[PDB]
Amino acid sequence: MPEITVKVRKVLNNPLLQRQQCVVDVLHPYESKEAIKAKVAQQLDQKNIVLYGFKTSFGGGHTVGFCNAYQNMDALMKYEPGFRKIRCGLIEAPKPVSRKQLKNLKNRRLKKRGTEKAT
Amino acid sequence: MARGVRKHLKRLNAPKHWLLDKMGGIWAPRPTNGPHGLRECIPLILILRNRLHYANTYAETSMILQDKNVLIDGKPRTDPTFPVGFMDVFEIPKVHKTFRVLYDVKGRFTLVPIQSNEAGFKLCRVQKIFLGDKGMPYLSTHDARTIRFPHPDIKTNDTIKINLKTGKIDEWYKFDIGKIVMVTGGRNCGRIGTIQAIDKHMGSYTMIRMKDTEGTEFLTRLCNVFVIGNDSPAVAIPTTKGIRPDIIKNRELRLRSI
Amino acid sequence: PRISRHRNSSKTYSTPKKPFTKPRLDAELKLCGEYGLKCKREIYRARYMLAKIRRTARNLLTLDENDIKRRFEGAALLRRLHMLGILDEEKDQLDYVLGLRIEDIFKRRLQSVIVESKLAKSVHHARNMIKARHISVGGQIVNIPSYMVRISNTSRVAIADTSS
Amino acid sequence: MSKTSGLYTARKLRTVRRVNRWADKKYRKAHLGTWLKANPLEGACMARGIVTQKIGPNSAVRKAVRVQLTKNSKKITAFVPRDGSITYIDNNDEVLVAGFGRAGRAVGDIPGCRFKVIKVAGIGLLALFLRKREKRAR
RNA sequence: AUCCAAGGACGGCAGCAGGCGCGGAACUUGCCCAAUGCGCGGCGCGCGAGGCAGCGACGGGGAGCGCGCGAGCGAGGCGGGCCCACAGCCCCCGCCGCGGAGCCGAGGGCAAGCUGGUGCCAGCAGCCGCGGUAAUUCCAGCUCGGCGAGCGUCGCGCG
RNA sequence: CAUCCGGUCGAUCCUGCCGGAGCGCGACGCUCUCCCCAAGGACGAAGCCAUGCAUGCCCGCUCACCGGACGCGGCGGACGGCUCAGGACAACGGUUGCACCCCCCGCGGCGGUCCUAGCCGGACACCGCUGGCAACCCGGCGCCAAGACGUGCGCG
Ligand SMILES: [Mg+2]
Repeated sequence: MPEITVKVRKVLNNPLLQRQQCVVDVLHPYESKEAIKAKVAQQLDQKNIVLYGFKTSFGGGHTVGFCNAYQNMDALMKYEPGFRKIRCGLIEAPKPVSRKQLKNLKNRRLKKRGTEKAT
Repeated sequence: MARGVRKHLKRLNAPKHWLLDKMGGIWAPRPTNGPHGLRECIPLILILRNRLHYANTYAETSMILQDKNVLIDGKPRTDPTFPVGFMDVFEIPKVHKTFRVLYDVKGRFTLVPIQSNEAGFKLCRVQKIFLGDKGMPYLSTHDARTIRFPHPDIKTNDTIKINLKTGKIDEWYKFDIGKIVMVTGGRNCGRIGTIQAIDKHMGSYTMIRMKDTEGTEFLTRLCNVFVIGNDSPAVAIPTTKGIRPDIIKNRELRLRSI
Repeated sequence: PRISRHRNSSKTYSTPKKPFTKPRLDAELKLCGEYGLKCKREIYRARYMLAKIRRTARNLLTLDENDIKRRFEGAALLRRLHMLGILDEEKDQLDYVLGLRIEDIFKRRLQSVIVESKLAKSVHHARNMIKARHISVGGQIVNIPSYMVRISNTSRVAIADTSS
Repeated sequence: MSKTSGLYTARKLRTVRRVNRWADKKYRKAHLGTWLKANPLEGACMARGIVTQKIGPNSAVRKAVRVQLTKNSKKITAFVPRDGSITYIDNNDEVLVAGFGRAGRAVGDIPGCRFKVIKVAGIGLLALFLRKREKRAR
């Protein structure tokens, strides 16, 4: 187990978003980001964080990414791309519906007149 | 011929000084009509996303603006494409950041942090005097502002000081030889210097000759010469005193920074 | 249109105007043997680069010594050549540039620096080792045989810390 | 001397070159327009046609065929080079016909032939003469 | 050009896919608005604009079919990461581990030669020319040369 | 990145052409291990089109049903995307002018109106009853809403 030292770079305050900007690099000459969350938490709740941009350089020695620490969950709930919420343990993802059928339904509905709740 | 006005703007056709990446996308923000024109302005979103980085996307800028988190000339604006121009006032009380928008030597927009003593006024250029309805005199400025009943002593090309809270003239600096100016158009945008001569050609442009503080001399037409005080700037300006270095010095500075 | 249409592209090599010429064939084979070169496109790339350097040097040389453009461009070219190690440090005149040859280009290849450090038994052995990923240029492993090494990293090319 | 050389005489030079550059046979053949109309291939790399009859100091008879171009309806002869390819061409078979090395002119000792046969029923002649493919579908 | 319960009614893909015809000649009747912007509007909607994937030797760039007297390593498959609107793909991590070159030519231009056939026949040949019994040029084998995942042929433009 | 070679003769020097040698654009033939970028029905048919999709949104108007429908109203649909038929002092490119011009949104100003005003009048939509025709299409009666329509208080 090579101890994985992780830093923070380009740290900015976002009171408008009630969050803190962060660039994190992990040196593992790693625990699928979950332990990296704890490490960033100690560097700066552990569930008020989200990690989206994570790439591995050639050879795998150095990996860099971006963080996002929110003051409270409600601020996160308001300010957060939906698919990021699904990726994190935040909400369940309902089964999506194909846009083709929606378009067909919209056209058919536009065809009928007056009360068209039938279809 | 398009049957109407234009609502789009290709990224490759955007002004050079906005510094937009070629691969960012096909489209770029289209500024809306307001205080300043297309080629003499910059959108708010560009300042708030590509510089200060307080936002990462269009949506975040939308939320920040619609929450009323930015003030322009003392007035909150909620349009991401609102045009920001020259000698404007930028305030974000949440982080206590006050900026006045000026020009750098290289010819691009910059934010000059300022104090509370001088953020209650702005400098504007007067370039039109005319008679309105009933014959009442008026005047106009570079930021699309009209004032009724000015002093007769004020003439065209002058410069006017007006309070942000109230559009009432406080003092006016005349256009005369021996006054510090700031160039705002063409090859010499951002250079600071003092006037030396004025030559007029009937029916055409008027050329102005200025000398920099270090002795450099340059020229330009009268349509892009702005007065900023009497022998000394009235406002705080960037770190450098309007000195455009040569290529050798810029390369040396880059090497030092690398 | 798609954004993919704005991606630039160009070739990087040239072909001799007279193909069948015995001396050229023999010289190219000899250079391949002393540098273990795969095909003949690498020599063409080298000649392309050399031609660019020579043309720049010529254009700068036609101009006056005190020409601002001359100073700027010559300084940049000299800095690049020195940082690459192709041109010796003691030389700082543009005239010396015209006397450079592709061999000086070859000597700064990864295989070259590997061999002259005695780290490898041969050019072919060096290439095969490079492929297997046993080499750590600077602190980063590199598997490109034609990777060029600058002066500041020549002392830092080592064996991979992960290789067996 | 012979040519004009005054400082205000570019018009005459342009006119003279414009007039005199029509004397070259190649330039005429390329820019005049007669050849393009008279060429049964109308500037195309090669044509698709239909064969209709087989015929053939050196004293060797060369094997060729009469063809009619689909898009043109004029008649020409195209010569099948590779040995044993006469049997590979049958009367009323779709073919693709290109040109010899010398555009327009005849090539070699063959009199009155200026084309080549390179495909029959959609198979390259070279691919068939080497037995790579086979014409069992026709 | 279409539907008609024959009185009437209806249409304009040089928009995205798809089809017929034409020609020497050119792809999926896919998913999504997450990104860049547009319209409306406050905590969003819609957009075949636009993005992602599928086909794709127009094409461009980077590696490889071994080095050595034994070890090593690829492509390939199995699982986990990361990325992604969802999926792929690159890259990282453990286990088992497919090593494959063709297209032209050998008289000169033009680098590159040994027997058997045929006999101005069959054929080669951009030009000169070969073939009417050693055919250094056709048809096969051996050998050899060029370029190389590319090679050759046809037409056009520049030189 | 300033290059030439073979062919008229019994032999030789010239003129002069023919052919070869390179690059790019496409089409054809053969062949093909791995990764990255990437064009793609334009080539005297601007020829013809099944099938499906490509422009909606909402601030005002709820005794509709249990506020979401629907419809009136407002904004937009003149941007975007496809192609190069037509057209040769035109278009187009650089440079002037309107003291011969028009201009939505947006920004800043200004805002004095001749001769029931605690707030005016009537309609239509959707909708209920009644019906025509294959289809497309609409009819007749009926109460009801407006930031809709009409009139209109007022310092020329
Ligand atoms: Mg009145």
